[PDB]
Amino acid sequence: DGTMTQEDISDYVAANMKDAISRTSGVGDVQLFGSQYAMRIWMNPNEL
Amino acid sequence: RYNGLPSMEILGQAAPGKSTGEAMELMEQLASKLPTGVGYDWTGMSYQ
Repeated sequence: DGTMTQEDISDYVAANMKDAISRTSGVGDVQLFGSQYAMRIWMNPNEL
Repeated sequence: RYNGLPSMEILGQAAPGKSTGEAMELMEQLASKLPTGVGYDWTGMSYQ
């Protein structure tokens, strides 16, 4: 329904799904095809 | 927290005459009619 972007999905998978799946019976290693949301502080050297 | 997510452990026992299977079935039914984003699970003796 184009409400969530590519990285919006990745954040939900990382935060809500990945941990629960990684502790599931028989699961070895879990590789996220994306990245969990961090607080990005994009610095501007002109203003800085 | 239970399995990484925030939780609250609730204890109880089947009423006189009724079995644990019948009691647990109603807790599931009542838990289904809770607010959006509120799930449940069984642990300890209720897991086994």
